[PDB]
Amino acid sequence: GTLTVTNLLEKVDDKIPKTFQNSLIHLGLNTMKSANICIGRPVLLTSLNGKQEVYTAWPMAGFPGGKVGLSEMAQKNVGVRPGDAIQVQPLVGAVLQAEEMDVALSDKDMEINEEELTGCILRKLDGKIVLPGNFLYCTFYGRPYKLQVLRVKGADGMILGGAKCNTDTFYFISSTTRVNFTEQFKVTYDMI
Amino acid sequence: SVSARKIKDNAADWHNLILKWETLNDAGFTTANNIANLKISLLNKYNEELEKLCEELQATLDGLTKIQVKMEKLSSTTKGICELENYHYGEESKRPPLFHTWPTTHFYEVSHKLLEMYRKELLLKRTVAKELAHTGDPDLTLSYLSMWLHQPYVESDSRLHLESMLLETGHRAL
Amino acid sequence: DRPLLAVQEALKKCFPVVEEQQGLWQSALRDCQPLLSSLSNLAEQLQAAQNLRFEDVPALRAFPDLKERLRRKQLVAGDIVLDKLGERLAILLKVRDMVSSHVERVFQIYEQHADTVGIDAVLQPSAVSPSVADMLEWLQDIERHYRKSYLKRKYLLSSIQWGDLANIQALPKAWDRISKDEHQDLVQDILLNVSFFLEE
Repeated sequence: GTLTVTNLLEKVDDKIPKTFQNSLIHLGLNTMKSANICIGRPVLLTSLNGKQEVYTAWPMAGFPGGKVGLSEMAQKNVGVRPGDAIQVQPLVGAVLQAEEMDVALSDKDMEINEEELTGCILRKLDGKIVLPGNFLYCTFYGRPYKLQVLRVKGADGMILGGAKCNTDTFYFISSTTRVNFTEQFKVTYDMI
Repeated sequence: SVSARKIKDNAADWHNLILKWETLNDAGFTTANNIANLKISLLNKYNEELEKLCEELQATLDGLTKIQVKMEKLSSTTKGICELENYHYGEESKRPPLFHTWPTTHFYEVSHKLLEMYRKELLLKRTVAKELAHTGDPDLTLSYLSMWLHQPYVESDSRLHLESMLLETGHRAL
Repeated sequence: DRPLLAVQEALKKCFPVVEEQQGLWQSALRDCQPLLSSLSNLAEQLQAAQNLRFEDVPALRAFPDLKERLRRKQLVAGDIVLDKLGERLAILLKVRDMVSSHVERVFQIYEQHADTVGIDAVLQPSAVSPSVADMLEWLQDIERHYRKSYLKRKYLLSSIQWGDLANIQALPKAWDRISKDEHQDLVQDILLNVSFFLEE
């Protein structure tokens, strides 16, 4: 689980969508056979800089042992070079959906309207387990896009702003999650 | 070699049933588009060829009902073999997996959510075949044909889930 | 007679580059047509979905969240078609940049040697060959035609938005209007004029 980081393989086969190529890391068989990591479930990765990122594994062969294969966009999101170390743990805690997520953005993209941005963010990022301090990606109409994730709200009522354990409850982006954004006549019975 | 062979049969029968669902859905869409073109040629300007086209749409729905019956009995025998292993191995037991990693309750939840999605989609297709031949508003005709084509109760990521069993059985090469 | 042979062998290098990039351009536009027909069909279906109400139609009250699921499947099919159109636009931009760099190479090597070779040698046609001035004018016209066509198609593909659907239904007439508006056979006639100079 403490194997060194290398880049993704050049031999890329076609997966089921075009969308889920970003969150699909690459591994060899003895890593899941040794470190007791189930397949088809998200795993949590801790770097040396204190950043935690959660992704989905896919076990093709033709892979060198003793290494973890990550994409270069995930390496730029974590902030590590090929040759660094990382900690891999399976998620043993229970996960469920969320209710509120707020978006931090710079000034130069305030001209995009909020509703179709919210719809495209919810449609492109579905089933993605979110954490604060991470830079998500989506291709708005062929143009790339970057955004920052602040605090989350839970279904049980607990408030996250820390949660570095695999037993901890994490939250995934689905539909019916409301998104906050950061940087008449009236005739009442009074006024008759 | 007994329960694992049932997983070998179950994943392949899952993939074969998805392929016959796609073939029957293409036949149904061609018959429904011909029905709507005959109805708009009727109204812009009989019962024998309209009754014949409705009857082959009914034969397509009967084939989809047979596929759903085989889906329900496959999920029922998967539930039975998971409960058989849970009764046989006892409560307090750390079971090694039959393949490298996965336990069998994950196969039960995968079969349960696939069964729920295709069971809702079949009911929507029965309502479309009920109401297609009588309506007159053309926006609602385009909406009914789009509900046949785009299948809004079948989600995309469940295909990723089917391929998870294809890396738990081994029909695809690792 | 070294600088005139330098200019002539630069032009001999420059023309079969333009033949390969014209073949790439034609294959990209031939791919671009039926995806626009697919977008027109999907915009028609989405306007027919948004036109009516699902709360008053009989035998649809048992399904209480149908419109969002149907709209989600139509929108993800539209995003696939837009990603394929972006790949075709990347092919067109690579063609434009490589053709313009080779044309500026030809004008650079002409501007270096221009004082030793006079106006009289450039202005002289022959029985197999057109003059050097005609070929430089034709290459400049090829570069301007490629840049204008790329920038018009880029602005047309940047005006696609899901809030308005009439311009999405009127996209393929404007895409045919771009090909109808320009000069009809420009690259083929220039290459047919200079082929007797090239195969000598």
